[PDB]
Amino acid sequence: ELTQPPSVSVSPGQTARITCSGDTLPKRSGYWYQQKPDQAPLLVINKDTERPSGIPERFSGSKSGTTVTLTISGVQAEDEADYYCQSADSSFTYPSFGGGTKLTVLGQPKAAPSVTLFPPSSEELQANKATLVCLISDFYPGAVTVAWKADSSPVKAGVETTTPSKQSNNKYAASSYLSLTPEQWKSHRSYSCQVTHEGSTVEKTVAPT
Amino acid sequence: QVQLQESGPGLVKPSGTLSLTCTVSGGFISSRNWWSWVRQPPGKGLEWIGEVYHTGITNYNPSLKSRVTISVDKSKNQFSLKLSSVTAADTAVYYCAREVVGPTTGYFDLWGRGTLVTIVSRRLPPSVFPLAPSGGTAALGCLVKDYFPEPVTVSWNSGALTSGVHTFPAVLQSSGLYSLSSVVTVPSSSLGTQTYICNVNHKPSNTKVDKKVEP
Ligand SMILES: CCC(=O)N(c1ccccc1)C1(C(=O)OC)CCN(CCc2ccccc2)CC1
Repeated sequence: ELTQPPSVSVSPGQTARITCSGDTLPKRSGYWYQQKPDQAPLLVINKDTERPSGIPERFSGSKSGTTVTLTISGVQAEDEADYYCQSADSSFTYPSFGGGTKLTVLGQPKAAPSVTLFPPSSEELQANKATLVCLISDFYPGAVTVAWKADSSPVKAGVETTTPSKQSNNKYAASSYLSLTPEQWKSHRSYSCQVTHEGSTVEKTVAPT
Repeated sequence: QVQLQESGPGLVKPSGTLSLTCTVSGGFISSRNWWSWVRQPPGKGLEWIGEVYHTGITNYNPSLKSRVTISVDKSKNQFSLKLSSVTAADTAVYYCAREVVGPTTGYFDLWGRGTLVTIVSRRLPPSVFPLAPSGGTAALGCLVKDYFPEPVTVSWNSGALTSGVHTFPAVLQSSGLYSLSSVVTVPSSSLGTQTYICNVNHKPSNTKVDKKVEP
């Protein structure tokens, strides 16, 4: 019953507008909650326009009949979060929630990835398996490509790579796993993980003990 | 101030009953507020389950209403949720919450910290492998390979080591199994002298391992 956009993006210091639409808003009012990862929701606007004490003054709310709006002025990186609007149904029997709006704050400074590459553990080799682990951290923007090499030949099979995900310091992290047989691992002189980010490359190499 | 805290089993078998309790501290269950349960499947939105008044009157989400029991116990200053005949759709973080209810409107003014409850059907225990590590810093870690379902928790040295710890998001492999790695960045000088143990817990398969990571 309550409609909000799934995403909104703004640059640092700009103003973000998040709207919520629903026929019950005039009579049942709207309430706005902020939710950060691994945290419970936090009420940021009470009854359309009231700001709770303890909420920064840059949060404000407005009402426009079947629509209510959360406005965040001078948006900061710390405001990146999910925002939920909430009302009640027309019979005042049940609460209603919007789907949530993810607010993304752009303009973060470019950052090159750090790469760590681990060879197979002795325990894993004894299990007749081999996994190489390439860990990529602290980069921005959140797009990277990973290329594996056996000696100097490309390896495409057996590669599993995550989609980059934002860390608690607002930079991105990703990981890539290469599965090999122990025979493959011992046959070649080395294996490499090549990580490309904004046209620049970092390469790590490991070799059998 | 009033504080709310959920407790109860984090794992439920399919068709079993989820059971959670909210302990209210710093105030009385008896008050003008209503008490409620809200859940949030990983990566999804909020869904209200139901509410209870201190006298016992209840009101539930009609889409769940046949499977929901919400009760109050003033002697213990707690309220509880039972959700019967669970399926995978019921895996979520469950929050207890306090509602402020007026004649024509209501909202949520206080939340517990949330507790994940996972309905576990198929499961697979991971293998846990050390990632062994001159000057400068050194990286060492633990690989938690091929588990299902999520999640796994990783800590280091029983939680005494937090600085430099980076537990990476899990990868969903083409096999439909998860893997993840956790890495600690430590001074190379502390290697020969400091012991590093990764504490892995995959509760759905009761895989609880403390793995020593040595050169
Ligand atoms: C004594 C009967 C009674 O009071 N109520 C009631 C009505 C029918 C059946 C059972 C109980 C309610 C009511 O009418 O509000 C006084 C129905 C609505 N509930 C609020 C829903 C809500 C929660 C959170 C945010 C927004 C909305 C509160 C109780």
